[PDB]
Amino acid sequence: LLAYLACEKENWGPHLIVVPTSVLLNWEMEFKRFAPGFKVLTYYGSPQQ
DNA sequence: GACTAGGGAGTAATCCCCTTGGCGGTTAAAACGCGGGGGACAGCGCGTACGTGCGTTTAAGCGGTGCTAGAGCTGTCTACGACCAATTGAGCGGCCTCGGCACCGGGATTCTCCAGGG
Repeated sequence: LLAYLACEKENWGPHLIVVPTSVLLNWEMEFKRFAPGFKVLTYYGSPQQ
């Protein structure tokens, strides 16, 4: 769905994926193996980083 | 005068929202440990600034005096302050905003360390 929105429409602005903690890595890998044309951010890991 | 009709209280069933405990998940603050280095402190030397003895004087205590202007108490009155309430407005009790505060980001600016040569 997001890939279709990014291809058919010129809008691929910052979207949010709210997920449980356990799948936090899996999602960023889910379209790493799959469509990699997006820039993914992972938010976790102490205040510093 | 005998019995009739209707509605809010008495009795009761419904709802249902409100919390008592325990337990798991997850982030943040607290807890612990090492390399190394800068702060604490000894050993010491000294000089010069006081610690101390003695001469030679001004000065507080001494001893007394003659009063002098400010301080305590005696009437005495009278201007004023603590005694009811009508008031009626100065101001507080409860609610509704939008704005300054909360707080984080991009950047310019600034504060600090080093391994070398200069």
